[PDB]
Amino acid sequence: VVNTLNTNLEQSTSNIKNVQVKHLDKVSVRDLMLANALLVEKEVLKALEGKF
Amino acid sequence: MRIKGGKQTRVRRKKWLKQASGSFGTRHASYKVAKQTVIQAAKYAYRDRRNKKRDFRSLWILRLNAALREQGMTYSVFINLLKKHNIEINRKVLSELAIKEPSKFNLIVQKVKS
Amino acid sequence: LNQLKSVPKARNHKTKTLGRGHGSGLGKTSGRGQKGQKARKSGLTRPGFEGGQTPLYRRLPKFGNARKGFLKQEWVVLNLNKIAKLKLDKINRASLIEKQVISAKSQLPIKLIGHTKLEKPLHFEVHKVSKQALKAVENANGSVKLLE
Amino acid sequence: MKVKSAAKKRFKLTKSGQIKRKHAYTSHLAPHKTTKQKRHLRKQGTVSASDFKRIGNLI
RNA sequence: AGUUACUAAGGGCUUAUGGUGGAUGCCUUGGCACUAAUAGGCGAUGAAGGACGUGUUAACCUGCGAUAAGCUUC
RNA sequence: GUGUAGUGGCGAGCGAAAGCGGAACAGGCCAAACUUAUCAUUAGAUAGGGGUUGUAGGGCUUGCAAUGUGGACUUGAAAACGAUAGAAGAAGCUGUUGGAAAGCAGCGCGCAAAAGGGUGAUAGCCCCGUAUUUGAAAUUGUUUUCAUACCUAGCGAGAUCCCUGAGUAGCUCGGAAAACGUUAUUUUGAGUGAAUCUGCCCAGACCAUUGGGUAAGCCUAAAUACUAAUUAGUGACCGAUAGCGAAACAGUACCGUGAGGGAAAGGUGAAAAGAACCCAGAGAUGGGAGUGAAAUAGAUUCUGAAACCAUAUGCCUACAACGUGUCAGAGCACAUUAAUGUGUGAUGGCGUGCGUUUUGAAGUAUGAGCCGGCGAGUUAUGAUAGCAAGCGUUAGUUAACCAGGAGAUGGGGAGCUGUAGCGAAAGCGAGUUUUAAAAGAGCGUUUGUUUGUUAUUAUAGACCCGAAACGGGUUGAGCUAGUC
RNA sequence: AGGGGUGAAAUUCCAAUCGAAAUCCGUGAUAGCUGGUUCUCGUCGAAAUAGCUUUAAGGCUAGCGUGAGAUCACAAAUAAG
RNA sequence: UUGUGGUAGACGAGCGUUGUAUUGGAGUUGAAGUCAAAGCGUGAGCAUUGGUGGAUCCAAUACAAGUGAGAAUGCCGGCA
RNA sequence: AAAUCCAGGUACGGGUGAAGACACCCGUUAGGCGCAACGGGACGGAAAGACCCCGUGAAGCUUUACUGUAGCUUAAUAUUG
Repeated sequence: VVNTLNTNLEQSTSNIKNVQVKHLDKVSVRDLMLANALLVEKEVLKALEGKF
Repeated sequence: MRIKGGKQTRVRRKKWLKQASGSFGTRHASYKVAKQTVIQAAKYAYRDRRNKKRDFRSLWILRLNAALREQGMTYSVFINLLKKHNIEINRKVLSELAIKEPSKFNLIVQKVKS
Repeated sequence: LNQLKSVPKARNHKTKTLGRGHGSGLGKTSGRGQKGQKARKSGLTRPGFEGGQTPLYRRLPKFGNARKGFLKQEWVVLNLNKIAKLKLDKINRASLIEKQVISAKSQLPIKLIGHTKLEKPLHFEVHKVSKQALKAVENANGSVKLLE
Repeated sequence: MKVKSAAKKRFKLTKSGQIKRKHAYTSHLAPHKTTKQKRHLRKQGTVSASDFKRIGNLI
């Protein structure tokens, strides 16, 4: 879960089916609970606070 | 998506065919005739599961009355002696088996005369 | 949860499939009986069609319209009952476009209405009022200006 | 689905679920009746529960 | 009177085998529906569509057209 | 907006125009006063300029202010994006099973490519290819830039001097689009027939008043509907009685003179290694042998179920009146989804098929030869009711559309439901209508909304199969009849 | 050449069928009437009555089922007086 | 305690089929199918093994249906 | 080679019953299986019936049945004094 979509994650992680990357405004509940493991950048942790 | 009914039809038809065996002519090949035969046989067995006990009770009465007449006492008198006094809980079938073991039903006979 | 045990709180009803079951489940042709128009295809007679007798809507007179081609010169009403429970004062159009009570892209005349004593001082601006509303707003020392 | 105009003209709805109507024989050729009939048929009227169910799904 | 060796011309039941008949299951050189674009006509310099013909390779299909399963340029 | 205003044997049924939210958003050009040339300028005709309209404007005569800006627009060049062939493009061994390893186990490695496909069984590294980087002689499409063009320009002062679209509109009788079944509006088959803008009509008859735009000439991209075709891809679509009728040498064979109708028929194997050769028979052929992991892999070519036809193990029947079985039951044969065993059933007890429609069916009521396959209650929109959830006490809520994996979701309050009703309406309002009467009576005396599913239902062929027919277009005189 | 032809004229023929040809389309034409409508166990369980009807094989409402809710002794049945 | 005859119907409770989304598992040590077998079931169904087969299926949870054949004087193919 | 065919191993009398029974009840009689003739039945085979009656069905024809219209006729009007 990245907020800037840097090329470090865009270029790579496109080959492994098990894991992938997604922006905050594109994720879904089904996708969220299909993971069983997640990593979130702290930068969005304030924004998600505001919108509930 | 078009859905076939392959296995289920075959399995149910084979099971219903297997449910009956020992029929005459082409009553065991066709599914339809087999189902008809199973239905008729099941209804007949349903009525038999009561008619057999009725007929067996009648046969037991007959075979008790045979020995009773041989001894010289009527069946009705014997049951009256069992019921009126000398209270005994003895099934009408059990007394028949006592006839195949001599001196037992004869003992009952010599007892009821008191 | 996870996508292997998701089940709601017992919300899965039963359907009426009218194509299977000669003597089991539902009937062989349910809700249709036998030997009838309701059972034949393209049936389902018209709701107003009673068949033989004159229809009910044709046996009674009609109510006309004294305003041909009009419903009414509609104006928005404002009841004194519910507004008091709403935390507002100095009521105008702009006040009523705040809490999503009146339209914000069109204008219609406003008429104050109702009868209920007020406990907070308010002032109203509408085109039409009522005598009971007048005394109710005068009790709480309220004021209303007749606006064209 | 399409509410019949023949039904929309002669039946006006009412709060809590009801309809209003005018009786028959009122505004037509009826000099052969008593004044009691004339002033009784003047008032508005309502339909039976069965007819209410019949009309409700149609409106 | 009767129990009763031998009986089956033939047939009946169960089981197993062989043939007939291609249901079922697998996949498929293909079908349909749309998405994204392009493109939305050809034609008197002879169209589309056809007939006829062209082989070391008959016959069929295909391509081609008295230069006939094709020729020339880049 | 809304299933609203209404329209209609005021039945069926039909159904807007406003406004708003949006997709995109450019307006220009002739004729008509005057004016220039040539038409013996009696020309009325051909051309020249100007003028293109109502916050009325143009024409006549004088004044400045500027070469402004736009194109829907003529031709050259440039730039970039591409398109029609492409190229380059990483990474593995050992062992077991097995005919075959690519599987399975041990240790590896690359990955912007663990999208796909084939390779002797189920390959990230065996191969093609996939990401990515990149390539064009010629034919071309697109936008941008410059110049070549074409056309294109603001504000005034006098003054009712002239001009602003003719069989033109209305009018009368009959016809058509408008939601209206012909009414304002528009059109026209037949007659009738003005105004010079100061005037003309419009606001569902009509006049007056009020306001609006100027009718009887022309052109115009933009959002929009479609897909035979090209290119790529996708599909909780078919997998060979299905799906295009045609997975194929199908619009073929065939049917009928024609128009037209019209099928069915794919699978050897890893690779033909397709059976050398021997035997029996004039021969197909079969049996051996041979190849192959396997001839139930043999060219009738994946598997071959059931009806069907025979064979065999065991048992039973030739004094027998039977919807053919059911429960006991003798002998015999055996020994088993290990079970108080099965198969056969000489005898006794009992005896009327299956769906259908019918008051009532074993029927002298019908439907079925059997087996196998296919083969009938859905969907779109709206309604009502039940079940369950979100949401909240001035609520709930999105439609289209924009943003994106031909994804939810965000943006989107337009509108709708309920928040006060009564009355036909004016109108009034916790009251309203009838009312002489606030009497009496009727209706009010606030008490929710979008959803998922289920049941019925309104329109669409609307559970399934089945007519004699109607209308529109085509093809038949070769048979026969008539005529030449 | 078909809401047509021909007819010494019988409703005769018009490609074996002619009281109006065949063929394609509207056309999944309509069908109150035929027939058929397939998984399975559980709970309850009716009618063939009245009225109306260009209605008599049909269609509605009521009576007569079923499911959910309400009615607490005033309610409805079973007894006697 | 009342009970548990029953069409059309009303209502409730469930199996099974194909595919999809996680979730594991099985599979050349022989899966699907198929036949046979003297099993498990309150029901559609579910199993275990043996011969044939040489490539994919099974389980626990929901989802979506061209979803479940005895008749239709039916249709196809084959055979009395 | 065929129509048909719920399968069937398919006797009779009396009575019976959806009203005339190969099967129902009661008695009777009859070895199993072919052959060749004969039609008694199995309301046999052949066609959802053309001595009907319902369909608020079709088709064709008829007249003082309705509404029309082709065509015929008369008038006004335009071409047109």
